[PDB]
Amino acid sequence: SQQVDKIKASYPLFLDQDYKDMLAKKRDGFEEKYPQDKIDEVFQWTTTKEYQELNFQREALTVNPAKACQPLGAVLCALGFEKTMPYVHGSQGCVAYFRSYFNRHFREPVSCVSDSMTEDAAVFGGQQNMKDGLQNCKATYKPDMIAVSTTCMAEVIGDDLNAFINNSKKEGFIPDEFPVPFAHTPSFVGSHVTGWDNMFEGIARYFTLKSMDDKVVGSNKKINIVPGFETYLGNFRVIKRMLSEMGVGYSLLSDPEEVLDTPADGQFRMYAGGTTQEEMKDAPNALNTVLLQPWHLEKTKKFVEGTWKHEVPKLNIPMGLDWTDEFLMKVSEISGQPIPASLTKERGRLVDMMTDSHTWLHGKRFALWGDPDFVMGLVKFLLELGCEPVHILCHNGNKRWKKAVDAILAASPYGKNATVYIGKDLWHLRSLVFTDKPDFMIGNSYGKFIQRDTLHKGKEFEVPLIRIGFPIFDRHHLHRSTTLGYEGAMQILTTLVNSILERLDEETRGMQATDYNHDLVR
Amino acid sequence: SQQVDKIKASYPLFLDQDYKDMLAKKRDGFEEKYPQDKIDEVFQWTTTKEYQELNFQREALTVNPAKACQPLGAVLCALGFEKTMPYVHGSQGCVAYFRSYFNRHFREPVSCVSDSMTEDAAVFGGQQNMKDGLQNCKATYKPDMIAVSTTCMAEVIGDDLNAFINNSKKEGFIPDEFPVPFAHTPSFVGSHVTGWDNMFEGIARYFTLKSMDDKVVGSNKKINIVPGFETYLGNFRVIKRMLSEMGVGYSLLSDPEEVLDTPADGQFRMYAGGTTQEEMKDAPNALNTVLLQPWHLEKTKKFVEGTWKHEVPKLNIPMGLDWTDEFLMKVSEISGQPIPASLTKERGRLVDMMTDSHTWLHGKRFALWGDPDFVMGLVKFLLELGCEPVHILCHNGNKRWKKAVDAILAASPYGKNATVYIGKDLWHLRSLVFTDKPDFMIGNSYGKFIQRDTLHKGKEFEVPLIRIGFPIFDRHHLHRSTTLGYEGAMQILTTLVNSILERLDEETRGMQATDYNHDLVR
Amino acid sequence: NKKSQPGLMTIRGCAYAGSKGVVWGPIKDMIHISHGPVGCGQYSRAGRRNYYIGTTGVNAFVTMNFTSDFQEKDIVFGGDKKLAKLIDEVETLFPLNKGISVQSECPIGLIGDDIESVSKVKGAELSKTIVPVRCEGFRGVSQSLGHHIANDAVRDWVLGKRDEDTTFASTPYDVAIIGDYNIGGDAWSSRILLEEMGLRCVAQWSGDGSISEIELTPKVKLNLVHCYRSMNYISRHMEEKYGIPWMEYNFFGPTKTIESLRAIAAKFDESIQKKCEEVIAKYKPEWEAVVAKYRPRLEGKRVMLYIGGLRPRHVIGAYEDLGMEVVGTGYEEFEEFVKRIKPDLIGSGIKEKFIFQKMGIPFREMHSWDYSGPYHGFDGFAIFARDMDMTLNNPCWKKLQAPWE
Amino acid sequence: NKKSQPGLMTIRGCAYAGSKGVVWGPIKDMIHISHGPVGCGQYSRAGRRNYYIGTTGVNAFVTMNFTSDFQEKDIVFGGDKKLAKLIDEVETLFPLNKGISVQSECPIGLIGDDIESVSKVKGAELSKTIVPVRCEGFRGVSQSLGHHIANDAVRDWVLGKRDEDTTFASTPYDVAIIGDYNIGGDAWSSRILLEEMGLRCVAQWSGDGSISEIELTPKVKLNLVHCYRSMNYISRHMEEKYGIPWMEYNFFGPTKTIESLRAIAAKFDESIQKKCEEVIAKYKPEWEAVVAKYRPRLEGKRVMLYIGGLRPRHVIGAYEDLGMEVVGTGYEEFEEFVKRIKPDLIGSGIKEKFIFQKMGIPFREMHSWDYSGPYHGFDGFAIFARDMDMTLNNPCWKKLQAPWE
Ligand code: CLF
Ligand code: CLF
Ligand SMILES: [Ca+2]
Ligand SMILES: [Ca+2]
Repeated sequence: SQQVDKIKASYPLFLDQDYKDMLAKKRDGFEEKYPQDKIDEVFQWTTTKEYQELNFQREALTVNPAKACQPLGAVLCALGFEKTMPYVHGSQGCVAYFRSYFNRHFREPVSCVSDSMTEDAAVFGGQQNMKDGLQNCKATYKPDMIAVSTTCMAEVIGDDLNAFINNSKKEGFIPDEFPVPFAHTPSFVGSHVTGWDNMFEGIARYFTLKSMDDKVVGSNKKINIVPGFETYLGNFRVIKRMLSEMGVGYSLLSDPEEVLDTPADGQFRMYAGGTTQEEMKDAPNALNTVLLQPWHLEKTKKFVEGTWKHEVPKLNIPMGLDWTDEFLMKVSEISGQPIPASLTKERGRLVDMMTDSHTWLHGKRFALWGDPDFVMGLVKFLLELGCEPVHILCHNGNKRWKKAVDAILAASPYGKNATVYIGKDLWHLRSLVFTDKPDFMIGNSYGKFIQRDTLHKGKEFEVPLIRIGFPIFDRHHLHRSTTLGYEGAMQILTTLVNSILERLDEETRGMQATDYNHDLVR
Repeated sequence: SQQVDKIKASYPLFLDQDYKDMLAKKRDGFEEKYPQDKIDEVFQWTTTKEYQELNFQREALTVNPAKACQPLGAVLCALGFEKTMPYVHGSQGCVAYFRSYFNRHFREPVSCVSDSMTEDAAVFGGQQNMKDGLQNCKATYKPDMIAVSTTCMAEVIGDDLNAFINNSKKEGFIPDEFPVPFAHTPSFVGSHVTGWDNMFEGIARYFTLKSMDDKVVGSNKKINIVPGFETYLGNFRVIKRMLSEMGVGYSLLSDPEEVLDTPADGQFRMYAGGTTQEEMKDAPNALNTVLLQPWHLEKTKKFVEGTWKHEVPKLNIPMGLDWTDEFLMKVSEISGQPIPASLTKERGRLVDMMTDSHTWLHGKRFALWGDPDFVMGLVKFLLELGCEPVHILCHNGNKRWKKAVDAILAASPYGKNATVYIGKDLWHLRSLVFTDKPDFMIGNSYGKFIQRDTLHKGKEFEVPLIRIGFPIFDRHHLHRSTTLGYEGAMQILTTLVNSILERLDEETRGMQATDYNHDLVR
Repeated sequence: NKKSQPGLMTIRGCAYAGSKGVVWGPIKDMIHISHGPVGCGQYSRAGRRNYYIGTTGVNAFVTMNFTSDFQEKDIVFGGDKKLAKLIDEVETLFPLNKGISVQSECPIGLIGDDIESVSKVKGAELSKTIVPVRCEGFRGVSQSLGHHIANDAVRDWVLGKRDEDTTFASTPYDVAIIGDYNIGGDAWSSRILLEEMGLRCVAQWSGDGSISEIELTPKVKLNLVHCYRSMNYISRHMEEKYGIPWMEYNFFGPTKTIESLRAIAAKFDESIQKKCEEVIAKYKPEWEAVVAKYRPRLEGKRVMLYIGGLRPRHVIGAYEDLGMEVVGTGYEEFEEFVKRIKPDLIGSGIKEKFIFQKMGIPFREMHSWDYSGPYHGFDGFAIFARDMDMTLNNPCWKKLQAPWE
Repeated sequence: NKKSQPGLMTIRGCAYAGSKGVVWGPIKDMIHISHGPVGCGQYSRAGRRNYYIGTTGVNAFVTMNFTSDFQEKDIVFGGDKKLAKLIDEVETLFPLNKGISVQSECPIGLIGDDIESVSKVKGAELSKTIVPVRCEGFRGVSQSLGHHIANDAVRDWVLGKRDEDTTFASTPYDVAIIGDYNIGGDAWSSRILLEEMGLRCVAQWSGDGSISEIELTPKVKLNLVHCYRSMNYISRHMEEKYGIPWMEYNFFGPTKTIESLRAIAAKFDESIQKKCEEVIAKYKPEWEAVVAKYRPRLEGKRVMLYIGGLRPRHVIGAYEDLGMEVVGTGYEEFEEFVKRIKPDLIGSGIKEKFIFQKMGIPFREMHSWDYSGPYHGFDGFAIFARDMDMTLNNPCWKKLQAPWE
């Protein structure tokens, strides 16, 4: 039933006694459900040491992974170039999901096409679809470039993207000079970040490979910036803002900030900003090239060093105090531009905030997960603040990456109790937060389920989640945040301190019970 | 007792059985406490209609006010000018409190002196203290200007600030040309915003009054900006950033952004940035003057219009979409500079966010309080979002201001259930949130006590608090936020939506109870 | 036929999305395994809002994502030995599950693995129901084929599990709700009415579905079908092998709800028809107050659906009760079409609300799908009515143009 | 004498801060009225952390701010009729209060109003204890005078309320903790020890204070004084009118706690001295583990306190137990002084941590004051030890200099 004056949605609607009884009948009479005592029994069992040991001995089963598939990364890279149309060679299903997955995180339209290869292409290859597909997409959406990648179906039957694309220019389905760079993005290899890697490299070669004799290291006097898989619009902005503040000329290779944040005024803009073709062709003439997220820009590294002859610096992602220092000092050394007074003041305001908040951050235990660079950067930062990383997890990580993180933990007295895990999923993580309880979790929306699980065990076992990473579906506009540089370090520090504080407030709100510690001033 | 491995602070320390029993003894045997049943009885009574009617019939008693005293405002204004030292003529106690109140909100050192008038000055006036005081402060802190205000003690015995200050230059305690502007800041009149008003005006006269024949409206081709009592550093920055984006020359009269956010590098800087004396002397040569917060810049208005001959535009504080539109259009009309493409895009991104979040914001009932301009600006905004302001309260408000707000509520179909109250305190507000429950509260830290009160009544009656305003003591770094313009509208919208969302998450976290609505995507 | 050509944008799903996403995924006490690479399952993880009641990770597993997460090795050597191994891990880590289904992702069909045998052999071994589904994404040109494949799997491995069992105590009023995905709670919001009317809903599957309920479906007297497009297949079959009739039902708005409630009762005696009247009487004032409140603020507004012609062949439901003008897509662009027709909101078709939003047009359809709900039943009408008003009348749509051009 | 001259910075408080802020404010079941303009009470509202147990706004009112909020009219015509009126409003809106005190703000003394008469007359009328306090802020040159004035008020209007009452059932172990503000819970953390030792704390006032407990203070055998500076006055007086002795006690660190516990027991028989030993035995390992954990990370660190000379006349307490070097301020600047001495943290004196922070120097003293606590008792030592380590060793202090000069 409903009172028009105060209407109720599913929550709390279905809590009305009439729904409760109707559901008690459904269950008791037809679901043949296990006794509630058995359910609690098994639940209690899934929070123990014995279950953890068993849980970690999995070899075939993955439960609640923390990574997407390669082509997802490709699309995001492609989307960062001027008027280009991410094109994916393979099943339509994948694209439906890629766009839907970005729409939810960015809450914006995502351009991306498929050449819908069906059952027939499963035996005669997908040559034809590539032909018609390139033609109709070039006509319908009138792009200036089409970056091609592949779904896992195309990778299994093994279609040659190079030939297919040439046979298309051959029979004249699309102009000859029309840019059609490609990359094989095997979904059963690596993860979405590798995808961005293969896609970016595939685009760099197409515009640079055959024309390297006219290039000179230093010609345009700029510095190439390669972002990597970035889902925080504030990061593209913050880095451009600091380089521009030092007077350093630059070329951000792949900049989706514009299409992923188009204004709302009645007009739908399919294309917006991005890296122009010219900037790409002229990329070799740069002083050097910096890779914001090295751990997943390796293939790109090899090509930038063995073809453009750039002494790519060994820099960690510019997150936190120290790594932003290094990134800044190395950019000053490569362009000759000194660090302006403003950036020195900004560094000081971050240090100011760190000292204003250190008494609440010190000794707080955190569990975290996400992508390789993001995770280590966040680990470095948590350590600078005196916090205790405890469970560091990176599903799409490797053994070299893990040693790098283990070292960073040894270089500090705050990494004693930490442990890095790779190739582990969120079900593994779920056990850890039960057996060795942290104070908070830092990760994406998928961690909300681990919080609900821990809370079911009891209020004192609940592990609150601080949303940082990708993707974030249950909160709006957090994708405009910034995690890089001093600006992003300040934003992360603020989120952490105020989370500690809100949680404290919550536990001390009970009247004449725990409120004796409900201080006005904190 | 304590385990060194996991030490406990007051919370949860005092929850241990040993402390609980020790406290049960203290109470039962010596406090002669009222029976718990009586206490619950009275509490239940303070949440009813009958108690509200009685509560609103108060004439002599003020409980939990939402306003500070005049000199508090003066100091904040004074602090915004280059190398000047806020000086307060009166008791030392007040200054101890002024500095402490700003330290807590800004978490920064606050410069401010007193001439500690004791019992003897209570009968022979405070003439002498003014003499020695001005000399030692001019010597010890070597300022370039000393803005004087008064505590209520000095106002009661009635000391003449003008004479006292002249007799000081007379006997030669301080140079003759040394700037010593003043203002009477009666604590028993108005509130802290009026204080800022009297102080700013008193400084404008000192540098302008006697030298108006050399001025010409248009000479420097700039636009004077008068902020008003602003406690969000992001507001001084956002406005300077937009004017500079339109190519409009300006002079922000009173800019404490610099001293209230000094870098941390081992050196304590007492003075930083601020409005130079030159900018003040040349203020009359401006095209016009805009008052960011009119409702409390009336005295300043009279002087700017009857001495500088500026046709001060009638603009509301630039908060929300529309009022930022008007502020922007009027600034374009006064300087001739058109609105740049960037500002039009930023306006579009705000509209984008509004449409991305409107389904969660629509129909949400809010109770709010704070200063006059801030409140109406926030009311205007809540309405643009489709929200229902319900209890609008402004302790330091007036009848004209209330009609202005009542009109704004009539100009929208969302102000039907709203009611504006003036001269009412937070104890009054407490009743309202019980008898006519809103979904959330928007106000300062002092509202945390109303939330604890409502929660004691039951989880379903709890009214969560969204911290926006001044002061904010129980959260760190929120003073760097921005509430003005498109930037601040975006930040406010984000805080509101994610609060609705976090609260929803919290209510739907119960396993096999309410979690059927614990959606990943929202 | 649908000439949906390559190189064009479309939020059209695959056979996997239709099989794992709508037909099997909702079944709460079963563990569904995305067999193949990590992507498909992650993107679909808790994507649709099929509400259910349970203890996730212990006895219900809807919002979880179990996957075989295929590496290069598995593609080359086949994932058969892997499938057998993970099924054993599921059995020890999730003992309280009542069955496992294997949703095939694209690679499974191509590298020619045989999940059927693993199902039969492991199923026999563990005495469990393991359902292999050949819903490889490239099959067919839409989710539609997935639905058909997902239905046959239900038929061949679950539906007839108790064809030789008679311990079931039936009544003359046993009914089964098939094809309701309980989006936002639509099925619960419907099931309430049908039982206040004297009927006994023995089977409600997919949404808040139970494996057990699927097996009892054949023991009913009538089959109520919400979404025919995806469950008609299994509906026609249950009528031949069991002689159980079936009918459509729609509780979108008070008109359709009363209509369909009347029609359902008719298939039964007169006492149900009388109860059906007591039910309609009981909710009469409730929806009238709803129309009294919102009709004024929604009257004259034109909602465009994806139907042929300029107006529906009949009553859509709730839109009409609120005095709204329902238009069609004509008899054949589509982007400019809408700009020239300038509706007040798009009610369905050619998905992706974000494109339309940029164009200043609301996009909230027949089902919850994303945020509110339920939208069906009498209680659902009020919810639908409120949301319609907030979307249509929200001031955000009237700010697209900056006041300085 | 203190030549604290005008025109200089100092976070020195007034008589009001000392009377309302430390002596009366903590009393939980009383309603304290800031008589005067709105400022003083707002700035002091829940400023100090005197922990207590109660139901705020119903039977406890510590964190609330009741004020007469003086307008121009009141200053000119006197706030006497107003005082009488608000006292009546308090009685109906807060029926469960056990008394009212009137803390005078600067204006009250100047415009010559007489709150004493209102107190006597309203007090007689409502049969309540109304305490007028002439703590106008301009009086004296510090909080000190406020303390003295606040103590006399306690003496003259509360302390002797039951001098002719004998229904009180005393024991030979009745003790009273006077002057403990229960900051962060210091008094509870102390009261626990004193009772595990056989004593019965009948009166604990100011912190978590009760009006009732104040009136029983004279019925005790010994008076334990934590803060002599603010409560010595009333201590000396209770010894003459009642012959009750008093002593100081300090539970800052294990050394002082054991010391003071021994000394307290000595004032009593031998059974208490034995219990005192069972208590010290019980906590021995607990503080040893604390010293075992932190002494290594705090050893050699120099904390500077505001004492004459280069080293304290004796043991400060906890700092020494943790192997820290306590220095003094010499025999007489102060800003440069610290730069040239470069301590590791300022332990006390010349308040305002924010100035020192800018100078790269920690500022966390003997009492909680701002965030943690308790810091007294055995349980308090661990808390103090942990905070010391986090502040001293936090990496933020080692980042003041940018790596590029
Ligand atoms: S069409 Fe359908 S969604 Fe596409 S894959 Fe095929 S079953 Fe699945 Fe999966 S992993 Fe990624 S998203 Fe694809 S490229 Fe392969
Ligand atoms: S010294 Fe002490 S704190 Fe100063 S006033 Fe006097 S009792 Fe109070 Fe109060 S209202 Fe404001 S803060 Fe003052 S100027 Fe008057
Ligand atoms: Ca958007
Ligand atoms: Ca600071």
